[PDB]
Amino acid sequence: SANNPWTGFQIFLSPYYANEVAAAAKQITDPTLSSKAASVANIPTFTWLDSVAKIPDLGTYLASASALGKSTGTKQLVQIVIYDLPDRDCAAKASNGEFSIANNGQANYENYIDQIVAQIQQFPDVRVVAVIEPDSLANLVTNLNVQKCANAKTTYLASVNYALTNLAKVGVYMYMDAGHAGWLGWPANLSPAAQLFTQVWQNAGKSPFIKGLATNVANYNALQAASPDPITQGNPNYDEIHYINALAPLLQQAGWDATFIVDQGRSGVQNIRQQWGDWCNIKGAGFGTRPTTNTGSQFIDSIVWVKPGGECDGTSNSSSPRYDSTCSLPDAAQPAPEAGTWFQAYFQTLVSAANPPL
Repeated sequence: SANNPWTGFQIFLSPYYANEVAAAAKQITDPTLSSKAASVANIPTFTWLDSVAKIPDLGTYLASASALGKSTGTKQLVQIVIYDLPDRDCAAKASNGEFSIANNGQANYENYIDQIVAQIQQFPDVRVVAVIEPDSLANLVTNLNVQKCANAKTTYLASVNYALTNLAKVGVYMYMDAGHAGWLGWPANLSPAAQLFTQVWQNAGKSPFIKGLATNVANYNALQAASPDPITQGNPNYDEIHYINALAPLLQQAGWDATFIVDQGRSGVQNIRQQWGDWCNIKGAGFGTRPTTNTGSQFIDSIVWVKPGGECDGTSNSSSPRYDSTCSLPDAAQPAPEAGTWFQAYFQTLVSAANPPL
């Protein structure tokens, strides 16, 4: 499109991920690898607003970015993930979301959005890009047979709508999560997905700030695969570029010339999964293509690092109340700590296996 949110801006580098990386690099014993690990702190990532407790961090990042831009003559851009739906991750065996539909989820989520908007409103000289609710709308395409998802459908739609509608009022550039090629990229899922995303875009007023869709968030697919990963058998859309090339025209026909961003933060190593759906701490993952607007596709505004590699996807401990058995599969690195906490051994391999090399 004409307006790529990133062009002409300096991305704000998460100091938190930076602090996680710095603490991680000092523990890596090979000197060459330690220095490569430390440099990961210079690679832009998304900040996950996975709870209300993270909202003051957003405020600090906006204010810090504003000052850094004035100190360097740059216009700054802060990258966030909106990730706090009631009954979050409805098809998972476990979720870490603090809100539940049964306990005023809709009002509580609205208040979470209101608090985020109230921060963003105070810093109009900083640009914000938001990924909207990973692991949400995609479930409403393929997983309505999951009763928790069927029962969450109206809440997911209403809450995502509230986020889009109100973040647009403060000029946030938004990409709704749209799964990945092995989820919504199956040819038969493309039209149901397009119908859902376009209804969501319509309900939120077709705001020009709703730029399009984010794919491969927290996943491991190639953007452009040299050859299909065996997990993809049966799906001609075996990588993200095939998925995006197929989905984009369906959105265009609806009047939404949507563009895309693609997570590649853990995509450096292909052919590491037993089954395509295995998502938790996949063993042997490497850091992938660094964020760039040089994407190779008319439809793609940026390659991004949405999930911050090194932060765990979930515990392998079956005694945890947050345990999802996906995190104990033969292709999941174990033992693994609780979701979001630092997984040092996993980070060190992400560095060692980075492709392109760091």
